[PDB]
Amino acid sequence: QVQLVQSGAEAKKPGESLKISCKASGYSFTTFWIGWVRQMPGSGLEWIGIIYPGDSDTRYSPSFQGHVTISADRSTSTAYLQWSSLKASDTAMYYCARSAVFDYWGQGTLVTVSSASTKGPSVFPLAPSSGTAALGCLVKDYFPEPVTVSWNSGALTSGVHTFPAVLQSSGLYSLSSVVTVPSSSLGTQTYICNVNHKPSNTKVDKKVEPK
Amino acid sequence: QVQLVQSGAEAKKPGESLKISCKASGYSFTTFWIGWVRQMPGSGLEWIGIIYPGDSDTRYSPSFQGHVTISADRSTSTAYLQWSSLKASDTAMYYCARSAVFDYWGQGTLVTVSSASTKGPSVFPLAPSSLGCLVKDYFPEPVTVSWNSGALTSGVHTFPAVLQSSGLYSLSSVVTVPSSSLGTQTYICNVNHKPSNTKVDKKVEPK
Amino acid sequence: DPKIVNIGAVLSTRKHEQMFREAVNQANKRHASWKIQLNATSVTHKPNAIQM
Amino acid sequence: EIVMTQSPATLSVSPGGRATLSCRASQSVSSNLAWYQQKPGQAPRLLIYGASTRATGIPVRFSGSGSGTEFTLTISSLQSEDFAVYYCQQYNNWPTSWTFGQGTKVEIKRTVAAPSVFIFPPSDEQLKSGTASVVCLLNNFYPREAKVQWKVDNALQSGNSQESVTEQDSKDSTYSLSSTLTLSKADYEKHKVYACEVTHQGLSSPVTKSFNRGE
Amino acid sequence: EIVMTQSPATLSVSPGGRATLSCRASQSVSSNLAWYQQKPGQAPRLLIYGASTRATGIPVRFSGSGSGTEFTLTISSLQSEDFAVYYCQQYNNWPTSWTFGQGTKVEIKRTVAAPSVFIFPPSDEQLKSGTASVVCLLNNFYPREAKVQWKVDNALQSGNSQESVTEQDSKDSTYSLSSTLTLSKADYEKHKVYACEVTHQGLSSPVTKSFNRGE
Repeated sequence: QVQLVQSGAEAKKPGESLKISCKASGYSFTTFWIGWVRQMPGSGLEWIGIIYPGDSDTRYSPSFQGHVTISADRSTSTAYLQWSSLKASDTAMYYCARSAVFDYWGQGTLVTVSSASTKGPSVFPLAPSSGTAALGCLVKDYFPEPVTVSWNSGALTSGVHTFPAVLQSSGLYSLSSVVTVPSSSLGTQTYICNVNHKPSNTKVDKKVEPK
Repeated sequence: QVQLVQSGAEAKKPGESLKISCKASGYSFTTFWIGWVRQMPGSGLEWIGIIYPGDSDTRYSPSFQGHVTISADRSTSTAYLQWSSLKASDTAMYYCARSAVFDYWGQGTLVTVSSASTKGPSVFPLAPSSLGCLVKDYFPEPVTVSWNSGALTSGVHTFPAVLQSSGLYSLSSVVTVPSSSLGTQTYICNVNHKPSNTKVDKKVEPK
Repeated sequence: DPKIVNIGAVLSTRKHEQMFREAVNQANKRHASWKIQLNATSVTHKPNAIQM
Repeated sequence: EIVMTQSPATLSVSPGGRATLSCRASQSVSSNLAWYQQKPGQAPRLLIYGASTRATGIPVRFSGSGSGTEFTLTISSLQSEDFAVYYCQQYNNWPTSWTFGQGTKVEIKRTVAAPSVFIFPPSDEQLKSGTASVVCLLNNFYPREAKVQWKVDNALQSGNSQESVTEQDSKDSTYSLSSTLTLSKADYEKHKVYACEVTHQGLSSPVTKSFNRGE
Repeated sequence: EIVMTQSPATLSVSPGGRATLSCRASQSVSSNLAWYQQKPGQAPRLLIYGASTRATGIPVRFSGSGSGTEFTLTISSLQSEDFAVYYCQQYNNWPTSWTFGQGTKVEIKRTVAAPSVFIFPPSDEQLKSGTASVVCLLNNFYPREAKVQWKVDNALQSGNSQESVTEQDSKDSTYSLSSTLTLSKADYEKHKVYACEVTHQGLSSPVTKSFNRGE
């Protein structure tokens, strides 16, 4: 009965300073050795830091000292992570775990550090008319990752698909979500795809209709 | 390498007696407990007999004790099965085992005893309005089907045949087609029944 | 499937060899036949020791 | 002389779950048993003999256990190719007994769907013989439990309609149903309105398709 | 400052087999090990600590062993909703060391299957914007090795299409690739014949779903 919800996604140009949260619940906060780990795309996991939130005792990795300063606060148990500045080559995802044998991990909150600028997602519906039921919503060029989709506000989970996006030609990314369903139900149930790009805070709903 | 090819299917009028041949290969025929198993339509299984084909030492089942004529030739490895009489209401299918754990099985041999006789199937069309065909009185079973000589493959639904009270087998072949090709495509149904050697092509068109 | 084993050895005379073969065939019919087969061989006696 | 009880009567799993069947033993039948698989229109095979050993050439999913008291096999991670009828059979005093059972049956699971209803009248060729046949077709529905009713001039009829159900297709796991109404020309000419009314778990209301003679 | 060695890399077991994943230290760590599982698009979980004990709410299929070096984890009866990337880690001088490993990656083995093909043209909003794209997608096949080729105006053109392959699904272990073709409004309007070519072992012939530009 422990949840370690993290904060939302973040993307910013080199130079500024960051701040992310790992607010806990469900247990006596000042008794467990909270820490942090980092995962860059497709290499594995590594350790960065650890802190006992009863004496603010801290320790750091062989080579991470001074780049990032861990903190704590016994008012809502939120264990922050202070970033000094810049660190352009730091695009990765950061997890906060609990008990030194790490047990109860949280969500993911990817931090993007690039030179371009965020652009709102561009959605596109698909019109099915073949006799075999299959349809979806397409997310055109946008930046940056990540983004989430869900059909009918998460009222349909079977058969859903969601491909990994890729950068085609202009530093933007494109998505494609497809799903199938009984054929006879095409003209009797209203379909909506929900798109929420956290960086740009864009949220559109492209309703689809039979061709 | 073991094959247990049985004999071809056959059906007979009530009263007569029949013979069934289960040929074997790939192993020393006179070393293994060959048997037989029965299967009624849409039911379970029952054991008939068994015969060690070295000294014809058989042991019939109590269900049909002293009613069947199991035997086994030693030369050609063709352990037979012969009927005496009373084979009227016993339409089923029969298999031959191999070794008292049934490691290898044969194929399909169906026995149907009925009063009626062979009769060429009759085909009629069925077109939609606002498609397919129905075949009735195909005897003896089975009857094949090929829509437009097997032109279209998807959307076909050849339901299993059923026997009516009049001793006639019935089947129906239907397919779903776009409504924009009804007047632009030819709808044909071809049925070839070896039981009467009847090959009929019926063209179905909308009203 | 059966696994073959080959017990069987020297007897006195050919009639005895055939009797041995029929005996092993009798011993196969009882119990297992789908796991083990145990076909048997034979060979008769000879006067010279080293030849034997 | 021993009755094998096979339970459950009909299971159902999703493509990737597991399974657990039962062959109830009316006696302590030593430690000898077997388990047979059979698909429609084919010769069964052998899976497990002695209740614990695997026959050669059988994939590793199938396994079983039992010690002379309701032995059990567990097909783990049922793929698409599986799900046909099963059978249990014992052999204790052989050759004397050879008692089989009844066996369960496994069918794939899928989300609910609605049928498509079609009606076919006589094609005037069968009617020339003095017999009329009316076809009601239910296409691509799930699950199998559904009811079909014939109304002759808005009157219920019994004992003159036949029904046929196909086998679960390997692709979309549905069923197709046919219902035929056969009658003589004397009954056909005395009525004009015919209706086929279907009621089904996946349908909001009992939906009817009707037609009239000579139209 | 303790390096970690984990081998093999891409173990592949049939969906009833087992596994013998190994993780060997560089020194003599008595008992300070932990194993982790990470499914795609998720955050890992704990299943073993102490190299022998099990965590809370973890099935019995998992178990580990070893000391000093050559740590072993043995998955018994690999079910279907496995196929996650694994990791091993050690904690001797704590808190100072926290050195992870690289870990293997299981991959279930299935039976060959045949894919369907669907296509989608522009939606007249992208066409209004002047940017056109047509997409062809498959569904539930195996293995991933397949070749998809386009055909624009009965001609094979490249340099304007992109393809994507998901990870093996967690219910039946089937990839489903998608491919997209992007071109300007005039470039799309220059032709009226569009099709996707699919070549694989599952299907007998390279089925094609052509689209005729007729709006």
